[PDB]
Amino acid sequence: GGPSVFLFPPKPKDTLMISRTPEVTCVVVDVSHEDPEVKFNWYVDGVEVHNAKTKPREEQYNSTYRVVSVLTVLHQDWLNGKEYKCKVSNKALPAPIEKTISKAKGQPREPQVYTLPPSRDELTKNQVSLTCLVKGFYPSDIAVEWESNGQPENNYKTTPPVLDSDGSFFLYSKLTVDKSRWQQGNVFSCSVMHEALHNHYTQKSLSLSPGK
Amino acid sequence: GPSVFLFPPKPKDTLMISRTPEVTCVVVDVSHEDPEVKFNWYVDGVEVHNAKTKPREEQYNSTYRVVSVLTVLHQDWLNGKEYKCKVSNKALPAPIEKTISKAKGQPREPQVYTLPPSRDELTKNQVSLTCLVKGFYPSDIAVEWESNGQPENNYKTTPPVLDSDGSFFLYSKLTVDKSRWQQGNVFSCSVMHEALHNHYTQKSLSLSP
Ligand SMILES: *[C@@H]1O[C@H](CO)[C@@H](O[C@@H]2O[C@H](CO)[C@@H](O[C@H]3O[C@H](CO[C@H]4O[C@H](CO)[C@@H](O)[C@H](O)[C@@H]4O[C@@H]4O[C@H](CO)[C@@H](O[C@@H]5O[C@H](CO)[C@H](O)[C@H](O)[C@H]5O)[C@H](O)[C@H]4NC(C)=O)[C@@H](O)[C@H](O[C@H]4O[C@H](CO)[C@@H](O)[C@H](O)[C@@H]4O[C@@H]4O[C@H](CO)[C@@H](O)[C@H](O)[C@H]4NC(C)=O)[C@@H]3O)[C@H](O)[C@H]2NC(C)=O)[C@H](O)[C@H]1NC(C)=O
Ligand SMILES: *[C@@H]1O[C@H](CO)[C@@H](O[C@@H]2O[C@H](CO)[C@@H](O[C@H]3O[C@H](CO[C@H]4O[C@H](CO)[C@@H](O)[C@H](O)[C@@H]4O[C@@H]4O[C@H](CO)[C@@H](O[C@@H]5O[C@H](CO)[C@H](O)[C@H](O)[C@H]5O)[C@H](O)[C@H]4NC(C)=O)[C@@H](O)[C@H](O[C@H]4O[C@H](CO)[C@@H](O)[C@H](O)[C@@H]4O[C@@H]4O[C@H](CO)[C@@H](O)[C@H](O)[C@H]4NC(C)=O)[C@@H]3O)[C@H](O)[C@H]2NC(C)=O)[C@H](O)[C@H]1NC(C)=O
Repeated sequence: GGPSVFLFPPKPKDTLMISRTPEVTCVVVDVSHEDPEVKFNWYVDGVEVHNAKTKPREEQYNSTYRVVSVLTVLHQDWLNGKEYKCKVSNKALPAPIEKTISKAKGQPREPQVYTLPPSRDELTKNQVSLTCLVKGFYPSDIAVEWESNGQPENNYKTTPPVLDSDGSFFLYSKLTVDKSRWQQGNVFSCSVMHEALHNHYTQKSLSLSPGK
Repeated sequence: GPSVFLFPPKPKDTLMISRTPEVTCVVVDVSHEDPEVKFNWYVDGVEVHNAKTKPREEQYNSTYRVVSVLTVLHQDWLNGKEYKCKVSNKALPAPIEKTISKAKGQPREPQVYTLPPSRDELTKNQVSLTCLVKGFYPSDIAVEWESNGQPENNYKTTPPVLDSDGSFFLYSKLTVDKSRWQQGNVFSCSVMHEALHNHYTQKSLSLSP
């Protein structure tokens, strides 16, 4: 029966930018009225820390309690693969639940970023597919965005990372634009940001340039 | 009850008359003290049991992993029919529920575009051939690559993503020693989907000057 705990890593973007603030979030659900008290203990690489901001108990519609705890994580700590452990106690369980999260273990590998123009058979349609291929990155955490003329193209989709045959990861992003917008010869760019990239950021762009 | 799981057939099994599509009922966390599990199967309500309840198996922890399997008609599954697996275990409360069927809605036909590696990838000893498959519904799909009617092995295919029109897409990526691409060898993306004339289309890709 009883309470369950879930531990959530930061957003890859948060991790990779000095500006942003990465957080690790430990959430408890199914906390009865009979024993509503929950204690959190946090550990970084096995050693307790006490800077974690813990929200007041929010009652839920199944009459079950739910309490969140948020540890602010130093960027470089995450990127050096520090281990974050949430330890949850409730007088409703034999032993206090433990969860541990980190960046995945391995050597980082740098993203290769290629753009692919739409297929020839695709010109016949009203909308076109602009492809962004990102291969050979590790670990899998990553963000992918499209823009044109300094402004975000918000009509794209990105697949999850996929475990390649050589242990690394690949993925694809597909921006769909009104075919006319490609005709005009616009410039479209696929911004990618990952730990193994210089400045944690690269961008490549694409357009139609026939003749040579 | 201990966790119970229903599973569809694979896209491919369901798309060729020759194959044998099966629905699966994996029952986890069955314990030594009370195991003698019943399974019963119903399609669109009705009693059937042409199902073969696989002989048991244990696992890593103190737990058994047990399974049943039922063979299925290609049309029945393509026609939406629900498949339910009631799983009688008198260790805990009552019968168990799990329905599954195919996703509902007008099957849409996949568009298939082969893309070639970018110039930039050409300064490497292996290249990437891209196969875009978009606009398809439902997401049950199967993708393969080949050359000279012999099958290419070094490719991986991404899962399908909900595109913004409620259709799906995916990409499949074939990896070849850049020497082969030079030759001009033809490479084939083969997509199998219910909304396809004959459940199969194939697009070709080669070095065009
Ligand atoms: C009573 O009512 C309440 C609520 O109404 C019920 O609570 C629910 O209980 C469920 C358990 O039965 C919970 O389980 C699922 O939860 C997670 C997914 O939770 C996230 O996503 C859902 C939407 O899908 C959201 O609703 C949640 O709020 C969670 O959202 C994320 O929250 C994070 C922190 O808030 C967000 O982080 C942000 O990002 C910032 C970046 O810096 C910053 O860090 C902050 O973190 C924050 O800003 C994050 O972005 C949110 N994401 C989204 C998309 O919104 C799900 O993972 C669980 O699945 C796991 O566990 C099951 C087992 O139960 C596994 O089968 C499953 O596959 C997976 O576990 C896998 O296996 C192992 C070990 O288990 C792991 O090591 C693997 O990694 C793991 N993953 C795999 C295999 O893929 C689970 O299904 C549900 O969250 C609860 N809801 C709420 C609101 O809390 C309660 O159950 C009810 N009880 C009853 C009896 O009725
Ligand atoms: C002791 O150790 C053992 C061994 O480790 C533990 O066993 C584990 O038991 C778990 C029960 O808790 C199992 O559940 C998890 O996994 C299922 C998915 O199952 C597949 O996934 C993994 C691969 O990652 C495999 O290990 C499994 O075996 C399953 O493999 C697929 O199953 C089929 C087998 O028949 C294959 O297809 C068949 O193939 C045939 C030919 O080969 C033929 O073609 C057939 O036609 C075809 O069917 C298929 O190919 C297999 N392989 C792959 C790679 O796919 C997962 O669904 C569970 O999570 C879901 O449900 C939980 C509820 O507990 C939710 O929390 C969670 O969110 C999640 O989704 C939600 O579930 C609800 C239902 O509750 C749905 O209605 C919702 O829609 C859904 N949400 C959303 C948003 O969609 C769960 O994660 C697990 O399989 C076992 N693990 C292992 C390693 O074996 C055991 O736990 C241990 N015991 C104890 C006490 O600790």
